Amino acid sequence: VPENFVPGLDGVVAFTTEIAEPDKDGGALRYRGVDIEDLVSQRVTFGDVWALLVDGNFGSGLPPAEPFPLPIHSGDVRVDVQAGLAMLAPIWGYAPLLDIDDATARQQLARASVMALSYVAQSARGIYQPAVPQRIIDEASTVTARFMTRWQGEPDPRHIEAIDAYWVSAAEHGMNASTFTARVIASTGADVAAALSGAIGAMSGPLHGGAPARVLPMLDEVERAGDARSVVKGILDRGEKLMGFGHRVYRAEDPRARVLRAAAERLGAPRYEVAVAVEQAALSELRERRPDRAIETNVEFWAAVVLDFARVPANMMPAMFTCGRTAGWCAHILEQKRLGKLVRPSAIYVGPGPRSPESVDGWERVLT
Amino acid sequence: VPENFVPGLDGVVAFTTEIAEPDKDGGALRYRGVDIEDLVSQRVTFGDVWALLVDGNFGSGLPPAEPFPLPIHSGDVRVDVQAGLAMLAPIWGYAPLLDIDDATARQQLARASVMALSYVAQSARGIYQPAVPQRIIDEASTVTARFMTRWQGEPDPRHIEAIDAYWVSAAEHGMNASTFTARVIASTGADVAAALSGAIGAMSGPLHGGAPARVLPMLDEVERAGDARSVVKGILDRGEKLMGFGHRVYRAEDPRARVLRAAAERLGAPRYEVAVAVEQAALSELRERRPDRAIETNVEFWAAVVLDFARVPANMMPAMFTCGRTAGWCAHILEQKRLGKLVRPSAIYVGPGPRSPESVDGWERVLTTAH
Repeated sequence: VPENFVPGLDGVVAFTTEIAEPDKDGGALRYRGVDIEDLVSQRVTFGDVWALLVDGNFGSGLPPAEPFPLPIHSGDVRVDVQAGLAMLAPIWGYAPLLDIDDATARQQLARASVMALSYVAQSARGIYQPAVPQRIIDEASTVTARFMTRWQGEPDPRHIEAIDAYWVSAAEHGMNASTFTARVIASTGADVAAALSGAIGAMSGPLHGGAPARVLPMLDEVERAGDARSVVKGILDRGEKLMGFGHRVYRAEDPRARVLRAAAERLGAPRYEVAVAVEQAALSELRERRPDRAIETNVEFWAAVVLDFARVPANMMPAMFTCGRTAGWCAHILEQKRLGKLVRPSAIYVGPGPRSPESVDGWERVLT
Repeated sequence: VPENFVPGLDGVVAFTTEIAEPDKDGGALRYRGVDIEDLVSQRVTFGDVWALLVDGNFGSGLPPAEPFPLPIHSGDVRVDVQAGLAMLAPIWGYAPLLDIDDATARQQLARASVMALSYVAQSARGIYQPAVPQRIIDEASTVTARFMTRWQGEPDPRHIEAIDAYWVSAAEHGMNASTFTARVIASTGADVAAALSGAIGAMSGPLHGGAPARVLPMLDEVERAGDARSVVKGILDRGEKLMGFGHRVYRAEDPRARVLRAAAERLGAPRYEVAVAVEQAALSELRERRPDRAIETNVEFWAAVVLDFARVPANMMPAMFTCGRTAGWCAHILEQKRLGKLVRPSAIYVGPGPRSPESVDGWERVLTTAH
């Protein structure tokens, strides 16, 4: 037993990556050395950012999704895509990562990744309404535009811009619980379909983080009252928790939160005026009751505003975060494939010592 | 900014566990301090050993499976159960692990674990054959007996004992890759359905280990030829590698392999004599060619013989190992829930430095909109 053993691999370095660098001490996020704020400002679509993270160079984009309607209908969009991806291996003949070269692995990843987006659009649209015809979908020119058309039918072009802004900013942010899970499964040599399915499972956790905040009810109280300061004061005074704000992640303002806020004003989001007022009031009050800590806006606050601007429901937002994070997942799965090392930590036994089966409680309730 | 880095968390202590002790130096395996070789010797069914690992005591064994026919037919038995388990949460209303007490999580794990057995039995039986009536299944007593009845229709009692031997010996063997995957997903607060589904995905990997070895073609040849030593010699000479024999896992013979060989002989498996003959020939020839290495019989070798004796096909064997490991997964998922600590390591960036998009190879091929 190591003294002062810290569980959870907290701070332990497991991997070395060339994919992306969250420079928290410098307040910037770079994909293969390219700042995400440059990518969004020059309007690089999510399809190409997927290539940059996975391949390392601008080039072979994310292929158009192929006609394959969703076979899973559970009412939970996370469950539908997680179970749907796992079933792609037998039908598409996905060999284990141990038996394929890097070129095949990438194409399998690109095929399954864009198929995951198609599932989420179908699940969001629901089964109580006919699907969008393929001829209509083919009129779209980008992967993000295809997702909006498959889901909404006649999407607003501004909403398509907002989804690209969100998906690029959420594509890859270092070692997560989900990204770690994807690499652990891939380290076992399993096919890419199972690795992506497991990553979605870890993504569904409340403690994983990065999921858009439940701030829409808060943005309605300010809409009714018309005074952001009083609503923020009330929640704190009444003993409730203020949502979308907390301790800083970067050294300062999160770059993703900055670009998402800039995306809201640039696209004329109706909630933008209220959202800024809530943000100013929430920070003035929170920094006043504890002026010694550093308190900055959570990226999840502006993620909720931008997704809501694109008609994304509250129960669909976690799927949207999963859709963008497929870029980081596939890149890390491919990098883990080249590493060729299995992840196998160790545990230290602190349980009971040797004992006969009869000495254990409840032995008389066992037969044979 | 690295050091003499050893990637892969090799030997790094991540958790402390009270569940089971893989005593590799001592050459024994113990569930909650109870030797597996004592559990099998007294014929404790898989349901009670599931209770021992999760609970810590032999009370409140594994409940009977409820009628719920498999909705997933993909052609891969692993895929059917991995996708089927994940679909259980919306219909059964499983809340996330963060929002339930320990008593509920134990019940949800037991309900889903026995359902995973039901899926594997149904998927193995196949869609080209009417399902076994529930009243026929109800005539069984143990959980293992129900699994064989739901699959085979009229199972042989010896085959049922062969599975209780295998499932107990493969229920828990420490912090393997799949158990680690289950604990990581559970630490995020996700519901037990997703944690079990993720564990099966990591199980499917060829490098996870424990998947029963493909020794059946080799055991077929020795039966035809009758010269076990020659067949072993022939396989090595022409560049192939023998199946089920490699580097040692423990200091010496694996007790899991020992009890499986003992079970194969106790139940009169038709392949036992041919398997012992091959094992003796394999060890003799392998240790002569590499005297400086410790070669031991893999547990996968005798696992394949025992599963084959119980009429388990080759492509069903990886699913059978998944069925047994649900005991260890559920115990570790429950232990992780009480720990209440997210698992998140870190990484060191060694990639390219800051650069503009125009300086990236292939920028000329990115189409961008601009109003």
